[PDB]
Amino acid sequence: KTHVQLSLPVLQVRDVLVRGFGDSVEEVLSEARQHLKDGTCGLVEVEKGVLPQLEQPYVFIKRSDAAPHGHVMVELVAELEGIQYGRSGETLGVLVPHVGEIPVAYRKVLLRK
Repeated sequence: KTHVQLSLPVLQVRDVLVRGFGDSVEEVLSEARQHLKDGTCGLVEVEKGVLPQLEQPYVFIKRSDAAPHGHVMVELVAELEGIQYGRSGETLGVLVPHVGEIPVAYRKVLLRK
């Protein structure tokens, strides 16, 4: 399938134990996609002071369309030193590995895979 329905656990930034997916734009996009497939991916909602608490490169989920079965269509965009790899709509949040942190909420998304 080109798209996969996922429910992403929303994590508080200060709970997150692994604050990024790796060390290159290509690696973080690769790792984020693997974790999304394996159900081991969390979402941190971006506010003032969140991103500097996470590791670059960042992986964002961004709205790709204006929401089948409640699931917002999203795609992945990475960022490193203020340059983004991809082009898409509004940020729903930043992806991080999920290693058992307790979520505050779930974000239903339809991921272009």
